[PDB]
Amino acid sequence: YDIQAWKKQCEELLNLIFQCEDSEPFRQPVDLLEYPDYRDIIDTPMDFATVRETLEAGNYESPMELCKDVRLIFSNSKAYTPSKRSRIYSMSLRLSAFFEEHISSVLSDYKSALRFHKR
Ligand SMILES: O=C(O)c1scc2c1OCCO2
Repeated sequence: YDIQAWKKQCEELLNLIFQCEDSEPFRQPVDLLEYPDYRDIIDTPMDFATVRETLEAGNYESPMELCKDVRLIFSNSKAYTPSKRSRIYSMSLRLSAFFEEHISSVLSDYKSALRFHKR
């Protein structure tokens, strides 16, 4: 029932993601010199360093907000990919499964703790 526990749990999950080779294309903002049409397809770029910095700045109020930004990294990869068999998109799918598998309990514990607070 710790309402604040999600933050360190998300920090640790981000550390695991950064160690994962599958996160390499997503660690920093997509290089617009390497992909000049990126902003023609993608309205809101997102990457893991931006997620970590937002968390560390105290700019997420809940793990659901962090989850929305991480999911945006994956949906941007899906929208930008020229193929569902592309290398970078395939890395995003594996990383998304890993993230969803690990974020589930963080969200559940947070929601449980908030419900206990409001009881
Ligand atoms: O070049 C590709 O196949 C892909 S698939 C997703 C991407 C990307 O390149 C830039 C980052 O997002």
